[PDB]
Amino acid sequence: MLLPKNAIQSARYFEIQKIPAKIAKTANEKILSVGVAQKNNIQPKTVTAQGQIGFVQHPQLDSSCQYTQFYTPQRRDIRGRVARIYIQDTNHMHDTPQIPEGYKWTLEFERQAQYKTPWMGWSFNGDTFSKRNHYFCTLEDAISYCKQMGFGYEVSFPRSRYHTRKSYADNMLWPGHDNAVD
Amino acid sequence: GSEKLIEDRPYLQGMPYFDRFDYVSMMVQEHAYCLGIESLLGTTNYSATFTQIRTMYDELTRI
Amino acid sequence: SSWQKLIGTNLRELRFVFCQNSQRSLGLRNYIAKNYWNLKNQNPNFPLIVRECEEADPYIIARYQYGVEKKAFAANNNEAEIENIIKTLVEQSNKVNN
Amino acid sequence: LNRMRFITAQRDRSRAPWQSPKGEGVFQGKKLIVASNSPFIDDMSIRD
Amino acid sequence: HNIRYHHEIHTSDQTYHSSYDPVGETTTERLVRYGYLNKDQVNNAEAVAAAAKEFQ
Amino acid sequence: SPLAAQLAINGNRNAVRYENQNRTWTFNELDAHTNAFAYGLTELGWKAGDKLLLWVEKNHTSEITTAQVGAAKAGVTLVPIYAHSAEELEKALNDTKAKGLLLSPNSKAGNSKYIEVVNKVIPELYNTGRGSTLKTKFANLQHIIHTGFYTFPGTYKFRQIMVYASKNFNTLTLPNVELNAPLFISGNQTYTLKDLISKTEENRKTSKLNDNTPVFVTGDSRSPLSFSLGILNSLLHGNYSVYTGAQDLNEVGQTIRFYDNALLLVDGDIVKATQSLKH
Amino acid sequence: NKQIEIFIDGKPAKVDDSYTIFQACYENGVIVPRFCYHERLSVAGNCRMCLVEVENVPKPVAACASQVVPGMKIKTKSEKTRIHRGNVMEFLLANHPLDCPICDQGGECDLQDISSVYGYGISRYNEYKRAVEDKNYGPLVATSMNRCIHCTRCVRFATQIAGVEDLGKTGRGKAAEIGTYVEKTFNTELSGNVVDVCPVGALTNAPYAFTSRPWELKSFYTSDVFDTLGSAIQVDTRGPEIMRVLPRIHEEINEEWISDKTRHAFDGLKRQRINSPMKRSKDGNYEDIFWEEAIQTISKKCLNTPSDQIGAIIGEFADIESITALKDFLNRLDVDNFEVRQHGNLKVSPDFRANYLMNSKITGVEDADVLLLVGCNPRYEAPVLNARILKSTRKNLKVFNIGTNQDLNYKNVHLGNSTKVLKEIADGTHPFAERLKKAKLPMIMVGASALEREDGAELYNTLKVISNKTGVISEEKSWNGFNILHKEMGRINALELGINPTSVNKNAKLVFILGADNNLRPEDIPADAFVVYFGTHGDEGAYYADIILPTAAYTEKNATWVNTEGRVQQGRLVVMPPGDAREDWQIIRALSEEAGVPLPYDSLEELRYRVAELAPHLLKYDYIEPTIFGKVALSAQQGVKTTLSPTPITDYIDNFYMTDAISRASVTMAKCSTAFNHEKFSNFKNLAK
Amino acid sequence: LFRGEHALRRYPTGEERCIACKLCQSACPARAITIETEPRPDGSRRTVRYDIDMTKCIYCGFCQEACPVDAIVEGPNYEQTAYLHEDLFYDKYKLLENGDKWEPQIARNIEYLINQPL
Amino acid sequence: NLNPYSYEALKENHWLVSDSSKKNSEWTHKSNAEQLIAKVPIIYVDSNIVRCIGGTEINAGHPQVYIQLDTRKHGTPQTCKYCGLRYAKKMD
Amino acid sequence: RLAAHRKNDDNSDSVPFEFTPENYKEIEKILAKYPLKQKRSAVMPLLYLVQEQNNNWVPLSAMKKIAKLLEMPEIDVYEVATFYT
Ligand code: SF4
Ligand code: SF4
Ligand code: SF4
Ligand code: SF4
Ligand code: FES
Ligand SMILES: [Zn+2]
Repeated sequence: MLLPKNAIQSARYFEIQKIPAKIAKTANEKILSVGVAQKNNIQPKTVTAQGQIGFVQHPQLDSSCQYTQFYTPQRRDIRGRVARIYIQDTNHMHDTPQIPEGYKWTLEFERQAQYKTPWMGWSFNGDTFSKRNHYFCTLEDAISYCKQMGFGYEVSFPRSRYHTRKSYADNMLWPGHDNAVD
Repeated sequence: GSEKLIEDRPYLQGMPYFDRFDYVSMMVQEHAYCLGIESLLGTTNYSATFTQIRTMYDELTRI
Repeated sequence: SSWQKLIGTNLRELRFVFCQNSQRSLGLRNYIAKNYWNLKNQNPNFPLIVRECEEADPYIIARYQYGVEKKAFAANNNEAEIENIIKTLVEQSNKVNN
Repeated sequence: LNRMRFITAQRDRSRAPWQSPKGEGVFQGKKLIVASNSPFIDDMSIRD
Repeated sequence: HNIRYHHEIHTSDQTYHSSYDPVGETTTERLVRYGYLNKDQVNNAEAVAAAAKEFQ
Repeated sequence: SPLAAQLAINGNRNAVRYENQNRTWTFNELDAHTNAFAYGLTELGWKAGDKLLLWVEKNHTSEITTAQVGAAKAGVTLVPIYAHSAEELEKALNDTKAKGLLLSPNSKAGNSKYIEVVNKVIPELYNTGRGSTLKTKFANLQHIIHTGFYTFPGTYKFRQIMVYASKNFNTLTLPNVELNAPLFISGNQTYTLKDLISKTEENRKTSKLNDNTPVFVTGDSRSPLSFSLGILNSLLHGNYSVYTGAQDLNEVGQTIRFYDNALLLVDGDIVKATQSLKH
Repeated sequence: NKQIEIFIDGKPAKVDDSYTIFQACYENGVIVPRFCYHERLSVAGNCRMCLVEVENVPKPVAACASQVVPGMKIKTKSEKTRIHRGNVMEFLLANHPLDCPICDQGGECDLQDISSVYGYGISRYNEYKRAVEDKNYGPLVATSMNRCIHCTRCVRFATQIAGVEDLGKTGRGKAAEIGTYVEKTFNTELSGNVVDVCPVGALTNAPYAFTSRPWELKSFYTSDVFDTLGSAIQVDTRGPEIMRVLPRIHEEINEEWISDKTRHAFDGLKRQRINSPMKRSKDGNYEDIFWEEAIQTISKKCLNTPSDQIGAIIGEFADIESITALKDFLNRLDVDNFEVRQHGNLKVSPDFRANYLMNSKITGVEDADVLLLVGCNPRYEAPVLNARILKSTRKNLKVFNIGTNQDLNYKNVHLGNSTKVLKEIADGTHPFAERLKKAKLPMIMVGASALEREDGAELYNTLKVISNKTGVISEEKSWNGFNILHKEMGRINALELGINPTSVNKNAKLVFILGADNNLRPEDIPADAFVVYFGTHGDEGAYYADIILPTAAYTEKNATWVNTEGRVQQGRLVVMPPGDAREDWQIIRALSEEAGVPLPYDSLEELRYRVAELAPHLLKYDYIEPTIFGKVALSAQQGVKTTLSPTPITDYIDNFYMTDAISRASVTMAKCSTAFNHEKFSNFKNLAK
Repeated sequence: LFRGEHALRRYPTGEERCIACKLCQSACPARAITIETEPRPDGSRRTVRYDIDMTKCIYCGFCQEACPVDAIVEGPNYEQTAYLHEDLFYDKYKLLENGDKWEPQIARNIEYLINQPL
Repeated sequence: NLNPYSYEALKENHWLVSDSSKKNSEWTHKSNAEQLIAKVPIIYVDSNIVRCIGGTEINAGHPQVYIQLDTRKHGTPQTCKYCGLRYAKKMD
Repeated sequence: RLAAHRKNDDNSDSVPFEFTPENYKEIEKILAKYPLKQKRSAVMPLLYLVQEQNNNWVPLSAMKKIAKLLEMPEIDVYEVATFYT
């Protein structure tokens, strides 16, 4: 269910699709107040699957982030991250996979640390989080998940292949008269 | 976290997890998991049924 | 005239950030269209940057020595008001730098 | 006792370091002149 | 040498679904819920009959 | 044009074979490439009588032949040189008053290479601006063309020089090919196009050379006799010329046994001689 | 005739009458197996895997090649279709070698994915299989021709996309081989895409060969920096190691193709890397130091050195954030010049995106009618753009050139190799002037290297007057054909922020080489100038620097890049920088704070707030902001010099595979230079085309 | 059929059987097998790293079941008791020497198992 | 004998840095199997196509692979891609 | 038999092949049969002429010359030559 029915509000709540305006609360953001205002002005007012301009939205740490479980005494780093939300189509190597891809939005966190421990040359990730990406049936669902868990989101929208006129008669098109073209 | 580990692995790679559920009865759990997979696939194990291997070894497991 | 000719030495950079299809940026956009080449010819070596976005607010940023920025709002300003704002920006250098 | 060779082999597969010059070198102005250590040879530079 | 019917053509994958409206729903209430009858346009025999015909 | 005979006859038969490059040019292809070279020189202000020093070394047979035939068409004087050191290159450049110098950058001028020798002789090439006319010590030195692969400041590539003019949008006009116009300066003597044609005819009649017989010119091709008996002979009477610059006699014998009756212009330190047909 | 109705598995569907059966099924979510039909190649019926059953027709019908007939009923799930697919799969797998373990296509193979779903399941071909000797195509294509299924995808791609003619079916029967009849290499600047278009392991990525498997890789969508087009790519990695690069579908940029440098120069990031700050002694010995010591030394030098003696160099791989940080830091020190090299500067003002960008976008060549290259070599500068231009020239595009006679795969007129033709066209006394006049859409593509010449400003003015007087920039048809194909993403990003490349510091005692490694001369830096180098690989900038500060590669930082048509693309962090390397903006922020002029960026969010203060359009990703001042910016002005030297206009790229530090520090690019440079070198054009 | 100690076999000519196809790595339920592959200079496809964590191994036989060339097997040796967790970290050296030591009995058992359907 | 990394050596050895000693492989690949298989000589087969299973029976070696001995150059040795054995035509 | 070029020295690129003057007059009639926009059609008659004048076998150099004459790809000429017995 990649595309919610835009003809009816039951697609998803309007509050979820809203992109809240940034409020300058840090000293640097107060210094860069005009930049914050201009980013609020230029950024898309809503996030929908039909959009065309990618955008990065900051992690809104407020009551919306109330429903997170990763703000652990031993883990104070997860609940500030910016995920990447995009539809990951099948790689160009193959076109008819056993399990087709591109029917879901991948939500991916960047790798915090990766290093080969030397005794056996074994790959170790310093952050057990972000090891495996999340998958959401709808961009609205992914955005709602980001809002609930207090994650910022860099949303990039899919680029699908254009429709083309295909016919076997194009393999035998008549070039034309020699005299006329000359 | 055996259930989560199974969910993070293919069907066959999570099959040995059922051996350690009831290590006293290590084949009945295998039978239950295989029956679940077959029901998902909508088939039956004709070879196992006709060779009587599953019933015999499940009764040995019960013993 | 004189203030236009003094842009090269009074300032270090002049940036005009506005929108293509908004009434807020109409005066600034018209002034830039009319008066860009006058200032550019009078100040061939002065940075006169023009940037436009879909919904950006009209700002004229005057950058003075030691990177001192003087962005000024220019929304719903007539070409006369745009010229007055620019003239003020090319007249604050003595006060701003000192 | 030969662990460092194995660790260097591990590291060199993804992040092999740049062997900086160690000692006196030829200076052409501000640039240190040291011959390239590429085993491959650009045959177009040595042809006819 | 017979490989055409190695894979099972018939499988036990049949699923059957039964949907029922609430038992306590009356005919007019169901007609109003489905939209064939208006909310306040009730207690009129002709309108009820028209809604029933359209629903049928 | 004197060189358009076989071009007008058929234009499809093979004219010259460059064995060391495995490149075969028909008469149409050769005419197109030589016209490209001539138009490229013409567009760069190369008037009649301008000097071009051929410092290319044996191997680049195709470039040498194209330069020779284009200079014949364009009308500029072509002077082969044998400079093996910076002093020799300086003396040749000063004496010849050359407008252009065509060289092979990677050839060995002893310990140093040709491009390094040119840079040492002309220090102004290192600091020459991109796309700007060079300010050299020499009075009339204006072009340094190299058949190399990399780009050196102050010098231009052979392909960059040539201009493959079209039949409609071309504006450059090529002057008529002149027999009396000097073409070669070898051994302190000047060879004209008519003189080269006369030498070609004399060597054809005195060495038992037919209209249809391959001629294998080995080693260097800058010699006036090599030019006369090679590409010039192909343009005149359609003889199939095969250039084997910097190839051993065994490989030459193989590529000759591929043919029936080959006139072997043997390479040597002295002006190239010739031998009997076939073996 | 406009919207017919068909039936797919008994389900009515409204489709267009120009659709094929395969297109109609795919538009409705019905997946039909295929091996030869490529969505961007000509339709062929080599395989028969797309055979489907249609009611009231006796033969199975190839869904990919057959148009939709109104009122037809297509039965994809029927047992007859199952039998057809099983028969075709059995015939495909009859002579296929049992090489799945030793074949790089395993785990991502269409043959396997279709035999597991649509095949019968078991084989009965108990006979000798055909064997074909493998061929040699070069260090990029690994050939196992016994695995081929004779689907002609490679031949069609070479003929129609790449434009080269070196593949085909030789012979007939079961002994037909799909490849070069003679022993030659496959060098077309797009040699890596035949691996993508080969459905089987017949053509595999030789540098990637045997390295990994698809199920053990994690893929990230990012943007290339090896070319100014910023082709969208998918980087597949296994832990800390980047394993491979693949194309991504982006019709606005590169369709679905990438060049070899994009695909095979990523391994240059795995060697010759800088992983620690270093200081150079008087004798030239390099010692590793801490970040604190290097920052303190650079801060001391910044504080004691006068502002007028402070310079900088902006490299190729300099992003929006890094350039913003450096510009603000140098502004806080009253430094207004960001270039120290007096030779090789771009003569384009940073005032207008119309001035310094490709105003017709990449799709312009498809839109335009006449294309005029001026010292531009799209075959090397942008092979995917070259393929797009070839596709356009097939239909109704005419290409002229006023530079070096290149070896483009299509036909192009050669107006000349010098600026004399440009001067004649500007005066209007040239035959091509009327050609531009009568053209519906003229377009001019001038290389950044061509505009970097000594008479760069004069050439720019000549091109502007040509565009204005002819119709290249026309408001009547709302067309802006003036396009400048840049050569450095760093230059594009620097122009996008308002940094004038002509601002050159003649005598600079403090030089910041921001990753610059090309066009660097020993005389461009004074012998008594303190140099800091924000580099990633040590090739030139390491040798030119007193202090070396390791930086993060384009795959090692969250960066904003500007595709030369003006696209704001967001390159993402795939793997963290090696060792203790830091991304450049963080280093600049730390240096600024230590120098007493702190910058107001605690994070990338605040840095992008600063960027929005500079240019808001840089915050709208994968988008081109329209420029309403195209004609105002590119208007001809009286009295501006247009004098042009008669020297030839040249193309800067000599070796395609080695153009940057990463490319020069790549083993695959070294093999490509060893293998293809001499085969692709010719002082004379390819007349036979 | 006894599943003892993981070991790497070789052809009777002495060439190692493993072709670095990573099927055992994919099929390992506990992900104890780590394989890194680089083509040999002669052109073959062989592992440069083949590590099995005997502390992460459940001794299930999926590696030998999934091996298409019968390279990785589980020999009968069960007296693999080690005094060091590092000693329990098997690598290609140890696996190859163990296969060289235990090839005869492994060959006999594998021959018998092959002859069952044959 | 020829220097590696050269055009001829790379073109001969599948664009790979050939090592004659093979002890470099003994280190990198942790096995002397390259030397052990270099000890094995070339097998000459009359037919144009040979079949290799790795041993004497099915399941005792590797899956069946068919090697084409009818090459562009007569009598060109062809290596098995599962095992290390080399095959060639009897005469040419 | 084999679909690829044998590595024979007698059939290498260095082997010479030029059409005889009678054949050059013969191809003019052959080219006139087919439209000027379709010179690709004459590949088979040109191969037949080559076989007539080259000891009943078509060499690789002859294939190169035929491809150059008809402005058609050498790979296409090879495909035409190999497809027919
Ligand atoms: S292409 Fe490779 S993975 Fe696919 S079926 Fe053939 S051998 Fe197996
Ligand atoms: S080599 Fe690959 S792409 Fe080419 S015909 Fe064969 S299967 Fe198709
Ligand atoms: S026996 Fe099972 S757990 Fe152990 S290495 Fe083999 S596949 Fe992995
Ligand atoms: S399954 Fe066998 S051949 Fe494949 S990688 Fe594992 S041990 Fe090697
Ligand atoms: S996909 Fe239609 S015939 Fe191949
Ligand atoms: Zn074998």
